Amino acid sequence: ATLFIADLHLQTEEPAITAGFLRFLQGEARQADALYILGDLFEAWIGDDDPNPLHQQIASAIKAVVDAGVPCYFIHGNRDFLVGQRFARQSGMILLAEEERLDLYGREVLIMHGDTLCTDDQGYLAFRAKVHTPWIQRLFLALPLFIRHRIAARMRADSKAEIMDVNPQAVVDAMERHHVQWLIHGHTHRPAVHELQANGQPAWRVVLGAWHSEGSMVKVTPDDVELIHFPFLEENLYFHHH
Ligand SMILES: CN(c1ccccc1C(=O)N1CCc2cc(S(=O)(=O)N3CCN(c4cc(C(F)(F)F)cc(Cl)n4)CC3)ccc21)S(C)(=O)=O
Ligand SMILES: [Mn+2]
Ligand SMILES: [Mn+2]
Repeated sequence: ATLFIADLHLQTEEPAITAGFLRFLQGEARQADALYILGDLFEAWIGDDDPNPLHQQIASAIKAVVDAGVPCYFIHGNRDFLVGQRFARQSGMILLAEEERLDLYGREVLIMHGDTLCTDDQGYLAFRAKVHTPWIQRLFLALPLFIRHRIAARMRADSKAEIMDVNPQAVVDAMERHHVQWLIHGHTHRPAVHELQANGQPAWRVVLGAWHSEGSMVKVTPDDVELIHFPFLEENLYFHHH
């Protein structure tokens, strides 16, 4: 089976999500043919030179899955678009493009974070265009770490002071551009399986969940497609009247 996750939004103030992700990497992921992380692995990223210990702890844990023989792949989210090749090397992950077409047991599947499908959020798309401009990334990454941390903290506060869903036509256009009947994405935090029509045939759009209270993954096998919700930790059973 091939596994997909997204929207973990890891951060040091949420240690329970980190613990659930480490348990996932130590168990379930080790049996996978491959693991794909479709963006928003981290709540924020200001560059690969950041000494945040959470970054090394996560890199080591992913690298152990890779060393155990499970290739791991990453598509950027809107939160963590600055993840680069230094972190790819540290973690053993392979960085992928904004859109990729995969062969999953004979089934053609498009994968992306999903924010580029949210063409009705013009203000998000304006932000995205700015922070994906190469000279703007190069300028930001040149700034001292402590300045970058101050900028990011301020920008997060400003944003906090509701993620828009995908545009249906943008979904059809992406699935027809790639001539696929299957699409897996995250970003909208609305886990679902949607049936639509693309390329003159039934088509499906599978959406991952955010890791709020529990984890979410999509498991693709040669036989089926599974959207799975599971607890972060091993909830031990323990023991009413008639
Ligand atoms: C869907 N969302 C959004 C909706 C509408 C608009 C935006 C978002 C969104 O995605 N936002 C907004 C807040 C924010 C902070 C981070 S960050 O903290 O990781 N970090 C990244 C690197 N970064 C700079 C800064 C600059 C410069 F200074 F030049 F401006 C350039 C460069 Cl190249 N990177 C500093 C901030 C990442 C993403 C987001 S929402 C609700 O927020 O989830
Ligand atoms: Mn997200
Ligand atoms: Mn997102």
